[PDB]
Amino acid sequence: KAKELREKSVEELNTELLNLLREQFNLRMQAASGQLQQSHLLKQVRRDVARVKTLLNEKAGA
Amino acid sequence: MIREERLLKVLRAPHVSEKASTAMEKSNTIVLKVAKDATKAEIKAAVQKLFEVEVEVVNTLVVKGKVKRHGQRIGRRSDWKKAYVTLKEGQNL
Amino acid sequence: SRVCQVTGKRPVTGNNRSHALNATKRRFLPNLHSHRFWVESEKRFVTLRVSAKGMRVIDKKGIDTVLAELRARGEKY
Amino acid sequence: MKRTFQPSVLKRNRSHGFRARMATKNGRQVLARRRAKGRARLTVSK
Amino acid sequence: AAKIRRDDEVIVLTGKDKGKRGKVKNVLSSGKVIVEGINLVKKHQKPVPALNQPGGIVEKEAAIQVSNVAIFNAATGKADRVGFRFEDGKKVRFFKSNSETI
RNA sequence: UAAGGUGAUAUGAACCGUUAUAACCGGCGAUUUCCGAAUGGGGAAACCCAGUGUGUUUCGACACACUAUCAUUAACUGAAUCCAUAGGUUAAUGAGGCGAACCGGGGGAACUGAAACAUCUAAGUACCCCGAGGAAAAGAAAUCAACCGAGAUUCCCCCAGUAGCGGCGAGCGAACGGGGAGCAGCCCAGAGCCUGAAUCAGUGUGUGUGUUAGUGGAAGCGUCUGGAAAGGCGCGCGAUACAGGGUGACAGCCCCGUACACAAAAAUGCACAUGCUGUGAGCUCGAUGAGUAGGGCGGGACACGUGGUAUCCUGUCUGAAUAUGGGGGGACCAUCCUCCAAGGCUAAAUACUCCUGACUGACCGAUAGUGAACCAGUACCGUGAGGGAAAGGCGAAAAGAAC
RNA sequence: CGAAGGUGUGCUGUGAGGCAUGCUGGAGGUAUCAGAAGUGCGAAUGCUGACAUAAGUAACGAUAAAGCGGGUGAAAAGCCCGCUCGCCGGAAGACCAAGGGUUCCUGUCCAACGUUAAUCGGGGCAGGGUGAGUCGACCCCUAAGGCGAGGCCGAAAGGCGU
Ligand SMILES: [Mg+2]
Ligand SMILES: [Mg+2]
Ligand SMILES: [Mg+2]
Ligand SMILES: [Mg+2]
Ligand SMILES: [Mg+2]
Ligand SMILES: [Mg+2]
Ligand SMILES: [Mg+2]
Ligand SMILES: [Mg+2]
Ligand SMILES: [Mg+2]
Ligand SMILES: [Mg+2]
Ligand SMILES: [Mg+2]
Ligand SMILES: [Mg+2]
Ligand SMILES: [Mg+2]
Ligand SMILES: [Mg+2]
Ligand SMILES: [Mg+2]
Ligand SMILES: [Mg+2]
Ligand SMILES: [Mg+2]
Ligand SMILES: [Mg+2]
Ligand SMILES: [Mg+2]
Ligand SMILES: [Mg+2]
Ligand SMILES: [Mg+2]
Ligand SMILES: [Mg+2]
Ligand SMILES: [Mg+2]
Ligand SMILES: [Mg+2]
Ligand SMILES: [Mg+2]
Ligand SMILES: [Mg+2]
Ligand SMILES: [Mg+2]
Ligand SMILES: [Mg+2]
Ligand SMILES: [Mg+2]
Ligand SMILES: [Mg+2]
Ligand SMILES: [Mg+2]
Ligand SMILES: [Mg+2]
Ligand SMILES: [Mg+2]
Ligand SMILES: [Mg+2]
Ligand SMILES: [Mg+2]
Ligand SMILES: [Mg+2]
Ligand SMILES: [Mg+2]
Ligand SMILES: [Mg+2]
Ligand SMILES: [Mg+2]
Ligand SMILES: [Mg+2]
Ligand SMILES: [Mg+2]
Repeated sequence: KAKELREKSVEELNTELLNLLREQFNLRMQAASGQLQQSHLLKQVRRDVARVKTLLNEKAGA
Repeated sequence: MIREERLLKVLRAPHVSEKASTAMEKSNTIVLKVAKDATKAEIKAAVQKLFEVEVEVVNTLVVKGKVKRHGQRIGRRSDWKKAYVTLKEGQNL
Repeated sequence: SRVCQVTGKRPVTGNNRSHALNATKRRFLPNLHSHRFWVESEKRFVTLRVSAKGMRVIDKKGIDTVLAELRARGEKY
Repeated sequence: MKRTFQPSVLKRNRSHGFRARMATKNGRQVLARRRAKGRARLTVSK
Repeated sequence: AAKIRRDDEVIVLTGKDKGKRGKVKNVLSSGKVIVEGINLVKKHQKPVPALNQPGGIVEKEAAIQVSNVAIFNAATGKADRVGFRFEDGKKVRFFKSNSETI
């Protein structure tokens, strides 16, 4: 990501971000009920949402 | 009132125990761990949108984290918000 | 505070020297009086916390000059 | 018999609290020495 | 600038297994190296009921100090020393003996 | 910069990465809840409650931004009272608070010393308060000297425990002059002529250089004892490197280093070069700091305790001369010498160490050395200000003892 | 092929001491001559730590009071169950506020803690448990009192107050 995300328009980033949070909620909901085997996914989604929001902030006020 | 980014961050995990069971099987109430900052309205909203079910009423309570001693030094578990979400008679999940 | 708006005369410390030369700390307060002065140029009366020396300064320099200094100090009147 | 310490949290905070120390210059001088000594709790807080 | 790397043929200079040759299994932060078939230990591994796991005297390669191994110059059949240089736009290693790249 | 990684106790899990978005290191950005100057109002810190303005495939409530005080400036507005001034509102810019020592100022003890004690000492110390900077303060003679002369200030060594001061007691204690570190001079008190000409600060660019990551970095083998070799023995080799550390016992040649040789995309310190906004150079003719100098009174400061006591500061009362003039030369007068007060600025030598890097010690080695080698300003004590510990070592390797 | 330290021995010096050596230990010590001192301990009701003594002595915290059968357990006067007995009953019962902060409940464990045993516990460990329009707080309102734009006053710090 980061280069692949830098491309996409603001309207697009915000859409992807909604899916990221929707995924984050489900993955929380998985491990929560004791069903998530792939622990490392929680970290991934979280660190990706960060990139999105860093890119959104660099696009909006620059 | 609400937003999608917030409704997603609000619900955190479901809470299991013999009371969270009898609550479910005898009164159609789902016991949940919600964000400490989550209002009763924000839980109704999130449980209706993210779980697609009809919420009757939400009752909330804040649980105090237990303190454990390790000799001279102590530790304190985090404080959390428990949410009793009753649902209208058409039970699902 | 016991301060002359004109000269800047303030209380000083010294000693009460007895006949047996014993010294006990004391203050030497200035001769302060609040006095209304006539500003022809401003068509108003200005009250100033001034020393008796201060008055003699206003009598020489001229009220208009002395107030000019007060503006230059930021010291409102 | 009745001992010297009779607790009242309203009183405790209204007397030794952070806000209390913060009010006076000498109370501000207290917080200073505690921070300088490296105190864990500067005042009895929540 | 790491003289000994993963899956290198080395040769022991110090300790019980001095002279033995081996392939570098794993390298650790500690400045130590687990080398295949060197410095082995007969561990009395305790049983774990959460696997229902039996206990057993297990033999495993225990880490030797990276200063106790030298790089093996297969061509000279001798222990050697690594030196760095820039062949092209990339840094390389070479045997201090034959001045030849690895 | 890399072949290994996802901080520690602390494994395990699930994974990431190996020739270049794994990780790690450095520059610059993004984010940065709540409390705290804390600043929308309140408050028992980490909470409670608003106003205005915006947003609502829901335009309820929630989300978001703004809203403290003071100072200067600006715009509008505006009384007693006609003008005016006060007041009122908004906006812009600045301040606030924290913090080692050094520094300048405002206040200012006592215990003690005098073998008692009051003058005197301690001491302008301790402490409280205010303000500021990489230093601060001081600073270009109304200064000394002595009829020869010197030439701002700060600082060092002498002069000298001398001259003096002193219930002439206890004590306090200079200067002149000499040897040094360092050296630097200027502006206003106003007008014209020439005009932006010397200096300096803010700032863009460039170079040189320094900081914030880094790169390369020589030369060993046999044998003996031994669990193990760096130790014994034998023979080689490097050294602008034999500083130091680690490695299974003591290593120049196993590792990290060390001498030496290099390095920055970016941020920045300091210099010059250069551009620019602002400041003003040179010359002629002037001008030359007044409630001031001096004095009475009460104090304070000078090594100098009122003394025969100059010099300085001023609480109080008073008060000149104006270069044919005035200050000083330790009561005072005369002569002579010297200087020009009542306006300001100024680098260096000097003081310091919360902090960053390098190196060092006839300093300590766990009752020592920091209170603290260790999760210590902790545990614990106390209403609180505050007080305040004990506590290091298996082994080369956990092979931490299967059965 | 065994350093320092530890502990025996022997020889030696007038002595402080010195030397050698057995055992322990397991990496360090340092002649000689110089140089420098945190340089020698029995006392200071010395400081710190350790361990004696009295002594297996005094006590075991209200004189309301116990007895038995059964149980669990390695073990039972104390725990559980049962039947008796006794004590409080304007309290020794029930409920609040202040204060405490998980002590509540379940499982499990017994080193230490409990003045004894402990299977039991307010003890260890783990898990669970506190649900409000109408009960309390927040909120509106004020009291004593506090703070207080401007303000008045005060060497500074500050004091007072619209
Ligand atoms: Mg509730
Ligand atoms: Mg970075
Ligand atoms: Mg606020
Ligand atoms: Mg406030
Ligand atoms: Mg309010
Ligand atoms: Mg009018
Ligand atoms: Mg400040
Ligand atoms: Mg005396
Ligand atoms: Mg500063
Ligand atoms: Mg200065
Ligand atoms: Mg002359
Ligand atoms: Mg002196
Ligand atoms: Mg001289
Ligand atoms: Mg010179
Ligand atoms: Mg090398
Ligand atoms: Mg050894
Ligand atoms: Mg003059
Ligand atoms: Mg006389
Ligand atoms: Mg004079
Ligand atoms: Mg002058
Ligand atoms: Mg340092
Ligand atoms: Mg210590
Ligand atoms: Mg020891
Ligand atoms: Mg020694
Ligand atoms: Mg010896
Ligand atoms: Mg000697
Ligand atoms: Mg002794
Ligand atoms: Mg004795
Ligand atoms: Mg007995
Ligand atoms: Mg007896
Ligand atoms: Mg007896
Ligand atoms: Mg008895
Ligand atoms: Mg009893
Ligand atoms: Mg027993
Ligand atoms: Mg507990
Ligand atoms: Mg219980
Ligand atoms: Mg017991
Ligand atoms: Mg318990
Ligand atoms: Mg309800
Ligand atoms: Mg005020
Ligand atoms: Mg007040």
